Amino acid sequence: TLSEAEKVYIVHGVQEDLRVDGRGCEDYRCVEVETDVVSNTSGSARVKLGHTDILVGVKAEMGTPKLEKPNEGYLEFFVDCSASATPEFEGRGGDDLGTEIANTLYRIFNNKSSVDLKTLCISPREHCWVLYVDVLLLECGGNLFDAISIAVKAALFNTRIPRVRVLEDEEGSKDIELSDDPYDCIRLSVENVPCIVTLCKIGYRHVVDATLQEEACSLASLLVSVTSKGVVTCMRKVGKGSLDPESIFEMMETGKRVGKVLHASLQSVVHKEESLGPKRQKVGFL
Amino acid sequence: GDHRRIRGPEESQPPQLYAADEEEAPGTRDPTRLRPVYARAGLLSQAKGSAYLEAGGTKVLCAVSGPRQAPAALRGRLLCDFRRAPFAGRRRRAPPGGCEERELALALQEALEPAVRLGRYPRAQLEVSALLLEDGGSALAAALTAAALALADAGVEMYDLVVGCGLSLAPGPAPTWLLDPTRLEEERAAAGLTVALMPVLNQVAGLLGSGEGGLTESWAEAVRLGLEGCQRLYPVLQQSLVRAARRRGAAA
Amino acid sequence: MKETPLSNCERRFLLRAIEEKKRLDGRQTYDYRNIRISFGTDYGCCIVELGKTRVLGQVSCELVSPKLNRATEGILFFNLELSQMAAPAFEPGRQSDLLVKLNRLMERCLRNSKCIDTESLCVVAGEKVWQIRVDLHLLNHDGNIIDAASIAAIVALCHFRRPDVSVQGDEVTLYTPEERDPVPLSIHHMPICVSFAFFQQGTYLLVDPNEREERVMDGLLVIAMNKHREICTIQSSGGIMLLKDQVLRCSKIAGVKVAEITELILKALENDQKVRKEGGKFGFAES
Amino acid sequence: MLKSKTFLKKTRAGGVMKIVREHYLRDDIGCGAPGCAACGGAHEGPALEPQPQDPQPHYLLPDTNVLLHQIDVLEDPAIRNVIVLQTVLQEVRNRSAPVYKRIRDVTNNQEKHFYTFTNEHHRETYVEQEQGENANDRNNRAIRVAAKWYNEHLKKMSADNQLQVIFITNDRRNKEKAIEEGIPAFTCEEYVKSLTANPELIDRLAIIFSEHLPLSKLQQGIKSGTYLQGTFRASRENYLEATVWIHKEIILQGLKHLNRAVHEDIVAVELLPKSQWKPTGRVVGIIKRNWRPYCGMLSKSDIKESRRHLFTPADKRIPRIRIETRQASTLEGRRIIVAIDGWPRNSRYPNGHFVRNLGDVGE
Amino acid sequence: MAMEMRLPVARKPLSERLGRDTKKHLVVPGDTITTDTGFMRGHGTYMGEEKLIASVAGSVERVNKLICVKALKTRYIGEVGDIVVGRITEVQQKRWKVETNSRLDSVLLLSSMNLPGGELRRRSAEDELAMRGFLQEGDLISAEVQAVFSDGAVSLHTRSLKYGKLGQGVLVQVSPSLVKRQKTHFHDLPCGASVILGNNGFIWIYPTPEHKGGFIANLEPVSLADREVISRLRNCIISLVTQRMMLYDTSILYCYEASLPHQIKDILKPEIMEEIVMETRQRLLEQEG
Amino acid sequence: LELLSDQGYRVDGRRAGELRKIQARMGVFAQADGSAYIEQGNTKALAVVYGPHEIRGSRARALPDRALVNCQYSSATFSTGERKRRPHGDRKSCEMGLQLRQTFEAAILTQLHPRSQIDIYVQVLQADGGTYAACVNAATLAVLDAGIPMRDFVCACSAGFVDGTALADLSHVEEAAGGPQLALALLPASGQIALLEMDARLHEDHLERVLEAAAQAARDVHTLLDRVVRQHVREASILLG
Ligand SMILES: [Zn+2]
Repeated sequence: TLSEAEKVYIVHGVQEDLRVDGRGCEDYRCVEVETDVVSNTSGSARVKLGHTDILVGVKAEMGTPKLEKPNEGYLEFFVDCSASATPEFEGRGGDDLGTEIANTLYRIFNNKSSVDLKTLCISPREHCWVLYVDVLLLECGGNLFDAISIAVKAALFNTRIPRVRVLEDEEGSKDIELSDDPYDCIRLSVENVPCIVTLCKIGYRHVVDATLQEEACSLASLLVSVTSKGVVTCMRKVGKGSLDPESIFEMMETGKRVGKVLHASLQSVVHKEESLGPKRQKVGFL
Repeated sequence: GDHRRIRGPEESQPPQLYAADEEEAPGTRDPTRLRPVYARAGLLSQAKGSAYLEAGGTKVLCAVSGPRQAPAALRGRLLCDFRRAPFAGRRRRAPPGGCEERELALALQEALEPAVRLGRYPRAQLEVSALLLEDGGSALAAALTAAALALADAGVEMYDLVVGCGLSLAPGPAPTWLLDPTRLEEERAAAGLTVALMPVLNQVAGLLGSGEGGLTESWAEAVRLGLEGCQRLYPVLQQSLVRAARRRGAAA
Repeated sequence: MKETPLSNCERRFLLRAIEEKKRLDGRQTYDYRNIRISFGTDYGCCIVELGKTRVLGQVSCELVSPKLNRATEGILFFNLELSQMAAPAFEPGRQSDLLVKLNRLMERCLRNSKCIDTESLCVVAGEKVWQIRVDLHLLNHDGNIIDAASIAAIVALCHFRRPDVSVQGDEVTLYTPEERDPVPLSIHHMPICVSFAFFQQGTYLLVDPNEREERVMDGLLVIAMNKHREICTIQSSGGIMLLKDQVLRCSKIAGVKVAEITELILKALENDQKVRKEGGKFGFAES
Repeated sequence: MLKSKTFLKKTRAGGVMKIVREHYLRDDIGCGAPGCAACGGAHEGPALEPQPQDPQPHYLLPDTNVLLHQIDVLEDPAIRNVIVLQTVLQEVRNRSAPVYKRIRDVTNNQEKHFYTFTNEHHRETYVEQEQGENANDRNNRAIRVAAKWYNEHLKKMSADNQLQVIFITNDRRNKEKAIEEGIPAFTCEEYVKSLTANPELIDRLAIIFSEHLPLSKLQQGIKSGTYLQGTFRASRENYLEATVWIHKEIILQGLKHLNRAVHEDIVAVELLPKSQWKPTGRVVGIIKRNWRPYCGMLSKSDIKESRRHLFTPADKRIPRIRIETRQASTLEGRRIIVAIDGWPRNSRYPNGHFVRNLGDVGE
Repeated sequence: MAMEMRLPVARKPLSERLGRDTKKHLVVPGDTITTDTGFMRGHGTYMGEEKLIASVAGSVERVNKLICVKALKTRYIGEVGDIVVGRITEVQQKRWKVETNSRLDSVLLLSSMNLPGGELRRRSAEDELAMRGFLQEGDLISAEVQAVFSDGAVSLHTRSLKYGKLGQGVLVQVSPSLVKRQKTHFHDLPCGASVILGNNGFIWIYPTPEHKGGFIANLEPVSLADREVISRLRNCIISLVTQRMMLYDTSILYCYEASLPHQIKDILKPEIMEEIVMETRQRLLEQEG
Repeated sequence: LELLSDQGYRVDGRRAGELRKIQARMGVFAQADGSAYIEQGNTKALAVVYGPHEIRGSRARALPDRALVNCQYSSATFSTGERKRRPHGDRKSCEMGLQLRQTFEAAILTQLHPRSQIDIYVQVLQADGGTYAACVNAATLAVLDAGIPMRDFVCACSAGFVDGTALADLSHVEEAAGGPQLALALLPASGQIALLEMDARLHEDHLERVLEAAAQAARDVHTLLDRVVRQHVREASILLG
């Protein structure tokens, strides 16, 4: 929280196109992306966006597919909002935000065109892959959703599911055949996995990467989910305040542009890193 | 095993999944159409305010347990409990839930906090309780409207009413935005959307959406269409509240 | 509700009587209280009361689908409940720390020590196996639980008998206690804990502390043992600084204590079997 | 140093996951020879000898196949000295328990110098894995690097007028590849011939079951035609001659035709053409499994870590069983009883489980 | 617009860029300070078996006969004249409860807060009810300590009208072990602004007025030429602290003067941060000696 | 597979008496009052200490004599290969909380921060054996970074027993083998144990061995940690002036 006069300062700043960090209204801040942090996972990633640090693990397990969709697998999301973020979270107080974030992440992926799940099926109705994604919060410094999304995408890109031949046999005896080639592990496309974008409205001007101090100064925030093409999967609204019908359109256009930029930058970065190789040494938490 | 409810079976799957047929598709209709609405406020007695709304197979209650002791810190609160009856929808779900009930509750709260004015209700929490008896299409919108009716009935102050409206996308080759659809048009759909606004001052209060796909212009057209629908719906609710107030005047 | 507070008078008096090596009731430091083991009518019930602390233990069975990782051996389910009759403070869902620590300790002690044969109790490897649960209930709370809870679980799991079963291929046939004679369990060794209490940062140590001694103690050392001198578990709680020789001596004590308790338990079971072989649905043993 | 090696695994719960283990590359490992200072002088236990003489000095190191198929050529005492690796020993352990046990029992002998060298945990001979190269290739290349490493080390140690190492194979492919890698290499035959010692050295050297059709097809075929059910039975005579009694007496032999029956079951015999008959029958399915707790004893694998143990029932008309118990310390010596649970399409033995112990033999 | 992503680079520890080899006496818990005849103990140590044993990580300090420790990260312990900046948290019937970087909840008694102008007669119930409408929950106060209680809390007051409630400005939260204990924490810099440097880790930055006690809120706009300066100072302070150097007039003025070429936003990127900090440090060191 | 080769080596390639290289750091998260990170092999613990601060929702628990230590444990789902759910609220994480609490209430020297919460938090990102000791040590580094007084490095580690010998700082493999594992946490300066957990069957005369072995392993851990801490303090002071 904070006072009223500070809010006046911040809102007139935005209306003037400056901010305490001396940046405009369409400018994120240096986001330190890293991938392949943890080892026991089939995929992992980490983000440090200003003062918000997120970790993401991805485990590809084998499970029964879903009766209504046996031809392909599924993603599940869990979100540990560790109290290490702010002590006001505990074994019961973080369930709220965790549930919110998980429901969002699901809503981003009831799209059927983001992660081609058909590629995750081994034997219909009998076995399939399952992507257990596990987000882990370590700080809360705002623009939380965008960072969580970037981590989900970096982890997917960094996910390596192994090839398995599930051979049927009579008298109910099943066998799984691995491929002893950890270098021959499959890779799921992310050309559609979307990034979140949080446009918080302050005064009569909208803003991206709404730092906390500015979130407290706002009244509404439109979350958009964009893909590198330009479509808009999800469009949610969060805030204890109102929101005009016209500003929605500006928010959406800005989200479109920012998503383009974000996906470009991320793709370039992660191709770079995948090129380097083990020479990078994987500096993490050290 | 839950030790606060009756000992039932571990798991239980419905029979439909064991059916063998291509279910019937709706077909064609007037895209800018609205279903017939029956909205009445004042149904329930033991509650300070209650409201009931029926639109097609949709059937929703809402009650308002009024101020209950519990500036910007001495500002009121309202906690909303959305809850779909286990006998709504093709499938059954245990009463608790924990996946979508809470999401829609957050939605209702984010769409009601603006309209309601809580400076005049300090140190108090309004318990809003929605109940979905039957799902037949746009549900969250019906719930917003019903909660608005219940609040306006209990006599809590406001700035304007809340009107919702749900839209879907036709997955045909020429995809058109389908207004106020049915559970069939909604399960056979590509994208869904929900607007909610305050029509006097023409301000959105809470919206939501999702998509197998879409694009900026399409979403914008959907938005404006839902706004027009909400406008065309407002008078029903107006008349309902007037009617309930007349009945109260009659009782005394 | 709440427990009545402890006066400084009682606290100081206790500390002094410890300094002078004097317990309250009149026993030494290396002594338990008279523990009685009484049995019920149904195979699997035991009421063990050490002094004033009474604890009940029931053992029940079921057949269920096993867990995939272990499709050969069965299952075992501990649970200890702190009945409000044990003491006022034991409201439901309030004294959760004590529940957690006791249950984890007991699970560890019995399960991970491999006290019983989870394999012998297999019926259909992959489809149906046994499931033995044991419910301990705390009735009166005067001092030492872990010892009582353990003695109870052990007397039960050694005084329990399964409904016999016949099998051919996949055809499994259960039968009633009246049609055949239930079959007992398979134990390898009976462990029972032993509780030491530290006073004045580690200087003094007592056995089987009462409730007051638990209120004016800083530390608790639990040690599980058998008649064969096999550490099964040891735990230090209370945030206390002990040393090596202390644990060594405490272990050399627990040895004798567990030997004696074990002799008693065996005598109790012997007497109960003898009684039922003469007409009578009870069995009683006294320290 | 430190190396993180990953590898996938199939669970017990029909699933796959990954492991990431550490591998420490110590540089304080010993060659086994005293002369090599900079490796450690005071190094007791099993170790080599300064002057060997049966290329007179002739240290040597074999490959896996040699340990697996000519251990008697080595267990012999006419030899004196030899090097042993880690990969060889690990493979031997994975394939054969008796061979591994013998090699350990010999390494425990201070005289027959089977000094072991941990190559995996050494900073120089260690070699990573490479895409497109199976584990067998991994171990082979590791052994080659070890040989090459050994030749250089013992080369710089002294004037080389004292010691020289040898590589030994069983097949000539590996030998020729070694030569093309620039080192000596022989086969066991050449060597055991070259010594012209007593002839004792050469003297000491010179199922997948069918499928099973479900009960539906069996019951459909019996009434309709060919197949016919009957009680299977075996004999104390032979493990293969078996008799089926129809509800007439068929005979059938061979572990295939004996497609997983037991002393008393309900088999669905098919009849073979008259080109083989007194008749000869075959089995393709079971109508009713009829098992019971078989009494017997637990023959263990000397590996004290292994869980899978073999079980010998008393009635000669039953096959040994492959059970999973972990005890294997309290049971050997005490008649137990086991219940059978299956016979899949991969094992010459079934899968059972312990149900109770009775008491030591003889009582 | 402009977005940028970048991988994480590994730190460069040991701060070898300086090369000092300090002449201090560092310690850690368990370490045994000099054991001699009657040495007095201070904050950051304790005694065991006639042996002086450290308790906290830092450098030891031996005043004439007193042995104390000066840790490198702590929470603001209460002195008796130190100024302070505080964010309010609660409004109790008798007083206000304030949040400093302290181990408890600082306290401003209703008797302490100055009154509008000098209309000083006494405190009555009307003041007890204005206790809220004037000093809202969440506001900021620039006070100085009055006293420290035995329970650890800090009662603070407002000696004059230069203190009291604060305008709109901006704020930063740093560690309290990074502000030199000196005089005149209240500075008014030539850049076009003014700054308050708490003996705690709360720094306040406000534009300097022209007239020359918070009883009125001048919620007017601020010229761009006076918000850009404030933002640059904010980022410069964050830079300084991220490099673990002290903080006072000259430090902030010289980091400012250093960050004119580099624009108002690009001086948190660790390279620019580090080079600015190095320039400032070197020039301070060389000019002062 | 094997645990102790006849030569004396382990699987990982280390003898019984040694352990794996801990690699640590102090100062991860700045929005807190104290933070740390440690990797004691493949393990990766992460600690945080929100300093001695005010109690809210007083609920009549603000001890007036001493301070109130509240330590929370958490083992991430993706820590083990087998995914799990409900990392908090379980009956094991709460036991770990109790353990850490009775340790640090012993060490943290609370008599100087009465009516104040010391909130300790621990998250385990990766687990490969020795999951309690890594957390003890990370929380120790955190406390120290937060300038919270404390008697001594409360250093922890684990020992085990295999083939008539004692192993130090077990891993997951020999931890799954079922053999006796004894975890403990002591204060080196005085030689006093702050905690002693242990879980498996073994004879009594074989106790002193694993006990002194775990103690010596903890001494080594003390050396490594204190070297880290001294580097940290030196760098910070140099940067000050
Ligand atoms: Zn050598």
